[PDB]
Amino acid sequence: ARSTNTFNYATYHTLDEIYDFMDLLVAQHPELVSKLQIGRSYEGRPIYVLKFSTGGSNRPAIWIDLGIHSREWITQATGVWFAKKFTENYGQNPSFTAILDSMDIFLEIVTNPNGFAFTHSENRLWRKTRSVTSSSLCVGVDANRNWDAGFGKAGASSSPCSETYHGKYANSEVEVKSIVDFVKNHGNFKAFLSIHSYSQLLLYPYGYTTQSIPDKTELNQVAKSAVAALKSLYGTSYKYGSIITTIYQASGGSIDWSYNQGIKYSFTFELRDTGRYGFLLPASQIIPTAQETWLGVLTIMEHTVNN
Ligand SMILES: CC(C)[C@H](NC(=O)[C@H](Cc1ccccc1)NC(=O)OCc1ccccc1)P(=O)(O)O[C@@H](Cc1ccccc1)C(=O)O
Ligand SMILES: [Zn+2]
Repeated sequence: ARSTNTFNYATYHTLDEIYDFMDLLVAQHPELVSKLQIGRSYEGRPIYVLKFSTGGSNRPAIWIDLGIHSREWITQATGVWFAKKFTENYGQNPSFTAILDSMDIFLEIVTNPNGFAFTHSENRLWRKTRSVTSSSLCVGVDANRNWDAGFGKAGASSSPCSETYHGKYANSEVEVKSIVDFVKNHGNFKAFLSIHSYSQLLLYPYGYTTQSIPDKTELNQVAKSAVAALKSLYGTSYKYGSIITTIYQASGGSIDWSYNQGIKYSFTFELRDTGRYGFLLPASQIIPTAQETWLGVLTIMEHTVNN
């Protein structure tokens, strides 16, 4: 913590700790990474995105966000390891070097900071944002039911008290609108990855309809390859397939929106485990989870570079 080299990647961190880490990675790798503020949360916290870039102007780009659901702590812990990994492998890893020599990567480690801080202070199992519905005593909106793709349809709830409550209208949550404005404005995103836990699944569109996506054949083959690369390290098994078919029906999910904006490689990872620890995954599993997930993410980015 006097350098990202001495930061402890094998434990779970607080919001102050992860925000300070982003400042330190940018100070140590000024030619590769920068910190962008893309918005403010409902209670006033900055929403930051790390940009990894070799140069250029508006290059094709890859989006990755983690922590949209705050109790899924392995996802923010995996994102901190990804960020260091990126600065360790550029130059060393030949395909990763080749991706970053043609494209940029945007990494949002804490997509829901109010929920995150709330999981450290009052409820470890908090999922939603902290929007206050003054109609109810129930707080927050499920930010992964707030996107404008099948919004309001089966797979989300109209009660503010539901864990799956969609909000009063699409993009009502500022932490969803912040991504939406930034991605649309950028205009050159090629892949959109949103990481969750748990279940060990690789998911692609759609969640709000049983109809197949036009590109189902291609995405199924990328998912198949990505899941094989991941299992190569420690034998971890993943299942993959469309959201509605593989976990359950869900409307207003971010991957369905991005795919409908024309971003073809739209995938959600559900990380470890399959329920034995669930959201409370032991810290001794952070680095093995991050390492095998990298192999899965790298496979998809390779495919995106190549076509
Ligand atoms: C446990 C894991 C499946 C996470 N889900 C959750 O945390 C859910 C939320 C919920 C509550 C009530 C009713 C329905 C759903 N709650 C929950 O308790 O999960 C139980 C469960 C696990 C496995 C299978 C089936 C059910 P996750 O948030 O990662 O799942 C994604 C799936 C998804 C990804 C991408 C797009 C849409 C949906 C999501 O629900 O937003
Ligand atoms: Zn989730």
